[PDB]
Amino acid sequence: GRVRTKTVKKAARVIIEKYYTRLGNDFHTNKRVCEEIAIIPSKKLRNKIAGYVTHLMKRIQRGPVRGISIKLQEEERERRDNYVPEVSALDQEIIEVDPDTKEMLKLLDFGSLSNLQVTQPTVGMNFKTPRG
Amino acid sequence: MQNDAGEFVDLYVPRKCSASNRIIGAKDHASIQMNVAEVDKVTGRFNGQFKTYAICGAIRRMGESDDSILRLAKADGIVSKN
Amino acid sequence: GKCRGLRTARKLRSHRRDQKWHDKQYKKAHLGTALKANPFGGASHAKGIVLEKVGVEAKQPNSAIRKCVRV
Amino acid sequence: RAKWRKKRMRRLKRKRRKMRQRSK
Amino acid sequence: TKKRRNNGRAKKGRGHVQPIRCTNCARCVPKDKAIKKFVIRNIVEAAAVRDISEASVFDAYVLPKLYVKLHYCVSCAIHSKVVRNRSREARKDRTPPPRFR
Amino acid sequence: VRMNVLADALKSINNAEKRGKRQVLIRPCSKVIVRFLTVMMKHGYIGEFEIIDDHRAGKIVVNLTGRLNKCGVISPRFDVQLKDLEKWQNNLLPSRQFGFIVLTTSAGIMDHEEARRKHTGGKILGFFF
Amino acid sequence: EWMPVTKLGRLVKDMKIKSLEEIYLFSLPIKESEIIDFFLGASLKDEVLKIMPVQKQTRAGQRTRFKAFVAIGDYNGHVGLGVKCSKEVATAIRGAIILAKLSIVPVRRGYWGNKIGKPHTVPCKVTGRCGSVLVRLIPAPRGTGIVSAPVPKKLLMMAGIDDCYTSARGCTATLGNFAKATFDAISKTYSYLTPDLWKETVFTKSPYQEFTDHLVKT
Amino acid sequence: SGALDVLQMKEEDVLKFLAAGTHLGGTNLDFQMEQYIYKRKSDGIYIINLKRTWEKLLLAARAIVAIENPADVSVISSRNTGQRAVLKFAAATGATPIAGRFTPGTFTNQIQAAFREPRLLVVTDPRADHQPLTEASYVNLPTIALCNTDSPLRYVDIAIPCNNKGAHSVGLMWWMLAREVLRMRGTISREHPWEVMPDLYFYRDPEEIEKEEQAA
RNA sequence: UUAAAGUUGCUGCAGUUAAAAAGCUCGUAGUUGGAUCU
RNA sequence: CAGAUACCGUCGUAGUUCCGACCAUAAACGAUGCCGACCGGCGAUGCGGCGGCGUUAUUCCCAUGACCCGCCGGGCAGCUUCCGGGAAACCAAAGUCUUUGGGUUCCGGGGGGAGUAUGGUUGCAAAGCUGAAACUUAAAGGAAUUGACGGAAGGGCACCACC
Ligand SMILES: [Zn+2]
Repeated sequence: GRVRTKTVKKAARVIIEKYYTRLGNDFHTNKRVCEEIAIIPSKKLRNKIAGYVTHLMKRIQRGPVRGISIKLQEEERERRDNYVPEVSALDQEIIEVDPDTKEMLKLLDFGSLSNLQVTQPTVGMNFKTPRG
Repeated sequence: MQNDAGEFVDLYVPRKCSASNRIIGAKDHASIQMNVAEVDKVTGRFNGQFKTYAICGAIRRMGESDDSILRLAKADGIVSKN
Repeated sequence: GKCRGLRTARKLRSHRRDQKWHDKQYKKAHLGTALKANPFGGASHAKGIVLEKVGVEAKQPNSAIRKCVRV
Repeated sequence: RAKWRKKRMRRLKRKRRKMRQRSK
Repeated sequence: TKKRRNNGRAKKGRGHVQPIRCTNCARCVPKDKAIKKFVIRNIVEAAAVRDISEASVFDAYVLPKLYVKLHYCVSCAIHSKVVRNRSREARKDRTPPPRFR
Repeated sequence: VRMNVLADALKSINNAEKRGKRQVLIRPCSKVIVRFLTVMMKHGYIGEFEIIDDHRAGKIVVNLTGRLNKCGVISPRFDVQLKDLEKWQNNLLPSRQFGFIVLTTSAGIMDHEEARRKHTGGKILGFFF
Repeated sequence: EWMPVTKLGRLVKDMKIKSLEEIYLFSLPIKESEIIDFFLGASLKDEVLKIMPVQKQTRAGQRTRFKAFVAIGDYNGHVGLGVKCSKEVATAIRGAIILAKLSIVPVRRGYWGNKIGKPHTVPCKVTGRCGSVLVRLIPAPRGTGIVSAPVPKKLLMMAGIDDCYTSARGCTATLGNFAKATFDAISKTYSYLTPDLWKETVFTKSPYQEFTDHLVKT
Repeated sequence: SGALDVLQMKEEDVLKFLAAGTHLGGTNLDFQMEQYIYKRKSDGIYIINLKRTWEKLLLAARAIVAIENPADVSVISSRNTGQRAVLKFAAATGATPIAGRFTPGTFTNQIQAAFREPRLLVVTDPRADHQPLTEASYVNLPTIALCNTDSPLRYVDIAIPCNNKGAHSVGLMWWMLAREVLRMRGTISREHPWEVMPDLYFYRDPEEIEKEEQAA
């Protein structure tokens, strides 16, 4: 069965982590890249490591990978994460509130707020699951 | 503590918890020295002053560290009545 | 638990000696059967006459014959 | 086992109660 | 060393329970201890359903179901593997097995 | 039933102490209990307390400082000679530096020390430290 | 050479913390042995209380290792106690020296009577309690020396407690429990609230909040 | 608040709260939390008393402020509803975040690369992440938290009684904390409404990413 | 024979599983008993 | 079955059942005496009470009942927790114990010998209650820990296992 070693995956992880700019989606490209970048004995080791660099990068383009934190990708997430719609979702001309909420507000002398709409209390009381 | 001559013979003077008055252990690692900042009453900005509190490990596990902190603040006036 | 009252005293004393009879040692000493069965009669030593010479096999884990006398 | 040697003890005791009778 | 807090039986706050006869065994066991398994199934089983369904004089005749209450002495259950032993912590969980998918 | 009110009281305040609480409701109450808590209070081991009066038996509500480690009663009340006091306080008390045996005496209810002054003996109540 | 991996350590190596008591004041965990070693000193010596071999059973046979009990005192200020397991005896020993150097407690000392000179004994009678072993230290009149079994006597000696009346009930044979219990006793001495400490505490700036600026630099 | 008219809560904020629904907790109530509770309405939902909430916010604020170097404040969110919120909060405040998995033994272990010794600890939920708190037990960290009507107060120091369940409530609470600590530091102002919108501190979900990316 | 023995325990032990709480309740002596009166 | 006066099976006495007189023993077990005080929560339940929108017993008024939401006092229990214990298993009592004293009854003193001998006593009888010693012996024992094993329950691999 074909499965990658600790050495394979860890090495490919650290390599991709540091040199990510230099890598590309071609096997041979990153092969000749890894013959330079790091120091590896023999061949099969090298080829395998590079192969997982390739595979790992094919997975990178889809989205975030659990094992590596590349850089600027904290800044790129700072970009993506930063967003806002023209108006806040917190802004509504009418918000509905229960009579008791209006009471707790009336204690805080906010019972004069304009945006409020008092909504009718539900007549049945069942909040609970029927045990059994 | 003090001998007949009035000297203080001791290694150090331990600190008592603010809430429950218990002595805080030399090694009690659940212990808390908390610092609460003092505002300037006119502005709302930072003074450079603070009131400090101490809570031992015991009350932390009971979780009543919270309530103690609170009525401590009330007693110091850093929390409004009600 | 134990009875701690002031006027309780006799209860304590009585019961104490009565549990005291359940100590193997004290029983042996103050009963007097022990003294009676003793071949010595409580003496430290006893003079005797030699009837015969007897070999005695040692207990299990170690092997020897102990040289003994029937007196 | 306990139950059985209790039983055996009662057998033996009955037998001793027979072998020594108040007539002896 | 006490094994179960409840001593294997459901008995609490009462002195003695009515004894019952094992389904499989005939071995006498008190009702509280007795492993009870209720069985609701069909009189005729899987294939003979589609078989007999065709031989009927009635249309849309629903097959009767057999209902049987079962009592097993502790032994018999572990034999039939109706009940199997579990780990010290996992024992504590009296929530019934997930036959509901 | 309930006997030796004092005992239960002291158990209560000590238990509420170990837990680390501020206030106690100890019920019911007696003059004895009251003076007791008073003697404790003057040394500061406890604090100030308020007697709620009821038409049966009073309830005492007590304020606390953490300074009280152990508070206890000795039942039965033992008759204690002036000679004997030493052995007692060497037995009950943590150190010769602090802690008090409370005895009821003909003079009144007080510390072992105060009674060493007044040159009196009496019956023993309890202790604290 | 010693490289500080913690803020406390760096604060120590840079001479920003004058005494050890600044640490005990705030009950900071001490994660390094070179703090304790830097602070004191030649004043430190240590005892090998016991080496007990222990066996684990495997399909192979009995695989054996060693528990070293080490008691390291500074006569008059502090004690420490540590236990280490290892396959090799030496390693277990020095490892346990690190272990006991990590756990060091100051010992509060009282007067038996009228207060004159320097404290010779425990402040009041205290109870260390470990695993069916109950060790009880009581103050003793000046000069009576330490009355006890050898093992807690070692501790109390290095603790700089000159005189104590010791009672010990339990199964006292097992060494670990004995040592750890009497140790518990001399730990609890600064946990006992006497009328002396009834004064309200004036707080101080914590070593982290005071030197935080010098910590940012390194 | 020092009961001062400065820090006293304005109506607008109350509107933000009433919008994000932070005043609505679960059906379960801890006997520690009853202090902050207002009253239970029908349908079993406990209603949170908001003035008390605000005061706790300010207390926690002064608490954060009092630390000199801002990096000594650690801010941790286990679950997803808080990730981004924690990120932005730390970004503005200059504190050290941990988002996602909090690696156990972070605080207590000198050899790890994760090791740090924060002066204060701020946490999204007590129920979800117990780990950091139980560490604070070992290292002497004071602890700030957001409690629902049901949370254990064990090893929490100053608690903030809000709704930590819904995304909006969480985002808003974080943002408000940021606003408060910042207006406290002397930076920004008590006058100008803050530039940064509370909406930035919300939680995405993949559905909204898809909606707004496929709207463009 | 005394201490060690807090292994006769009043100070001071124990009685779920190690030795051990009577099957259960009633009951005379015995022991013990709430506040409260300068 | 080597052997089964045993497990399996067919037959089947005393007994199992009722009434009237004896017997007084069980792993009669929560293996945890009884009265009392204090000490964290949380949902459930049984019984009585108190209060509360809303459903229902058909359409409106009060009773009353069924659900539903709470509060109070007893109960059987449960779950939870660095309350504290504890040799540990575990225990909100087995907690409030060298910081040792709320009241009281019963009761244990290494293991065997032995719950035997004897006397006394109760019974129609089987037995019950009270109950030794001579001698013997370095352990017997309790929790938990790694092993190894099981004719236990699970998985797992191999053409020196099979298909
Ligand atoms: Zn069966």
